[PDB]
Amino acid sequence: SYELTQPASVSGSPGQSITISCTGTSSDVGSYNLVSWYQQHPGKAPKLMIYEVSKRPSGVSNRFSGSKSGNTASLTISGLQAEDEVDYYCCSYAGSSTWVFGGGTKLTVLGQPKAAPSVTLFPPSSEELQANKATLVCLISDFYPGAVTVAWKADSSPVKAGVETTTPSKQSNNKYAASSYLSLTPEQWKSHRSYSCQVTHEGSTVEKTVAPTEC
Amino acid sequence: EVQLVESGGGLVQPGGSLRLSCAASGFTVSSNYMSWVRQAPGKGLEWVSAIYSGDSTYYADSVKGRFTISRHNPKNTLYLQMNSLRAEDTAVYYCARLVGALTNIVVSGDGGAFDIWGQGTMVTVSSASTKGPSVFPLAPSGTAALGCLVKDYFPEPVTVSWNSGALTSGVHTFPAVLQSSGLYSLSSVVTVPSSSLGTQTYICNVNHKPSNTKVDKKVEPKSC
Amino acid sequence: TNLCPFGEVFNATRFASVYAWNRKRISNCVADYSVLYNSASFSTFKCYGVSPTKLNDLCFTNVYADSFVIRGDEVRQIAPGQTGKIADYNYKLPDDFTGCVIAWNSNNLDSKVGGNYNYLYRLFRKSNLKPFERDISTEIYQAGSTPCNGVEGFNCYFPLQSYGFQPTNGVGYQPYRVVVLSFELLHAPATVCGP
Ligand SMILES: *[C@@H]1O[C@H](CO[C@@H]2O[C@@H](C)[C@@H](O)[C@@H](O)[C@@H]2O)[C@@H](O[C@@H]2O[C@H](CO)[C@@H](O)[C@H](O)[C@H]2NC(C)=O)[C@H](O)[C@H]1NC(C)=O
Repeated sequence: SYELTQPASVSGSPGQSITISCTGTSSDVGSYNLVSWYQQHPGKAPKLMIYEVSKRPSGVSNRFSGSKSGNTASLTISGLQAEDEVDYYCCSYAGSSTWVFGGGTKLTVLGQPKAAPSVTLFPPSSEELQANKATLVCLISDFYPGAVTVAWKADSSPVKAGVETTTPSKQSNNKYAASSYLSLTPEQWKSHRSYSCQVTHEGSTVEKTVAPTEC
Repeated sequence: EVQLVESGGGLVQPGGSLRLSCAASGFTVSSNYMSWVRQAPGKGLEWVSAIYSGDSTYYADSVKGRFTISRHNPKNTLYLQMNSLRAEDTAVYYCARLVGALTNIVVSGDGGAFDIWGQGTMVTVSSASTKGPSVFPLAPSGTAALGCLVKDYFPEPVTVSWNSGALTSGVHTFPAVLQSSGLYSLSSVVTVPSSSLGTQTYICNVNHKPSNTKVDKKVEPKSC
Repeated sequence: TNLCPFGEVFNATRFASVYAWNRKRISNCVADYSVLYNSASFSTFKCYGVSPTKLNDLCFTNVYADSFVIRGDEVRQIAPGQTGKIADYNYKLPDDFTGCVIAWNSNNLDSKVGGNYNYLYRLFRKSNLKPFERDISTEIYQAGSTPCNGVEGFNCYFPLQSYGFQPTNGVGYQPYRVVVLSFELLHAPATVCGP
């Protein structure tokens, strides 16, 4: 539906400034001084950062500033901090008591220390194997930047059948998490020697292995 | 102590109806402009509806003619009645206070922004039937990672606690995967002192309200 | 010889909303104001420009009686020099007022369980009333910079609000019936005299 247009993503380095644009039309952004901006952490409600183009609610850092020119509003963030790596939305009055949001922008703050992923790999529980199903569970946490590739292996052979892998998701600590499930038949799980989950992050690869129980 | 708490979200068939509620505390919906704003999973915010003085109501064209916003002042509650629901209405629905010129935190000017927000309530419009999850223990093999797998449920969400809430440190419940089957799976894992393995009982309490599934699953070290 | 029909004013069965305050002219009659002033039925009886005890000795051209309902904590606004929602937007006495303001608690008649909402006041106006001005318009009030297009909405308000008189309200929020007597002196023979 009609929305204000924001870049899908912007990146900035710490200590530097970054601007996010928000382009509407002469009948919303271009007609009123009623642009507001919001910050949204994953799983949380948006927080109001700016309203009436440039005003800050009490308690909001003066690192955040708003402006507008013609049909385009801009949010500028200075003294960029790791905490800023969140989504941002603009919003404008659209006339006759209606409101319209922009599509949102994901801000990335560069230069942060790379953090390798912690991996935990679980084999199928005995209960599930009793239910005639098998599921290997590979959990990935505490990685930054928030991007990983996951490849499964069965005795060193590539596995792409049965892989379901989540997108990365930002954690409270400003790192990311993801998970990958491999669905196997009980027979396939126990026919192979072992099985492995390999997570690739910023070139490096971290692997974990499991195998059917001894008895 | 201002707060908004939405409820009423759940699974509905296309063409069905559902009423959301939004309970305010610390201020009165009767004396404020209010709005509903929704957010499809992984997508952006969309203004749905607003209510102003005299219960004057306004709607986005995407919902106009199908949704109705209202207030009940004695219960200090805002509602959204949704009819003729479509799959495209699937979203987290938030209620929010819309600041205006007469709002007490405005010194001058017009307001025009959403400053108080609820936590949101999830609405899923689908023809698929609700399916409660199958909970399996993820056994431990000094720190120790144990957990449990909540497999093949629909729709979102699922809540996971440990020892009925007593155990919160080291807990990490992972965002759910949406499988090709259209069913969700998630895992929750807690890191605990290894020395507690086999003496401290660890139970994951899994709740999937859409299907009314409450499961307490004990995670035990592996015993052959 | 005929007595002024003050009963029709003070014992009226209906009272106006304050924004639509009612005026009754009184002329060609004898006014016993001391019986009014000594009446225990009035919570408020304040005169300006005249002594209440001396009113029975005076002759005026005409007397005007303005009557309406407000809430108790607003009675103080029915006086010269005052401000607030009622004095500013509903009923305004001049600085040089010559008359009396009379009020009494009407909780027993004008409140009801669940709220009596029949009485209204003007909450918004672009400017203050002049003395004795009366505004019964109902244009949408533009509280912000954006247009209303004749309907309520964002920063756009219906200008009247209802009092919600409930029996259990505190006195400041209970209904009071108010009668304002104005004493008029023109270049004509007096027609309203004391006994
Ligand atoms: C306003 O009315 C009161 C009450 O009048 C009586 O009760 C009414 C409900 C109605 O039935 C009237 O016809 C009744 O006469 C007046 O109070 C009376 O005043 C007269 C004259 O002073 C006195 O003889 C009565 O005892 C009073 N009654 C009571 C109950 O006290 C009052 O005078 C009227 N006010 C004005 C300005 O005329």
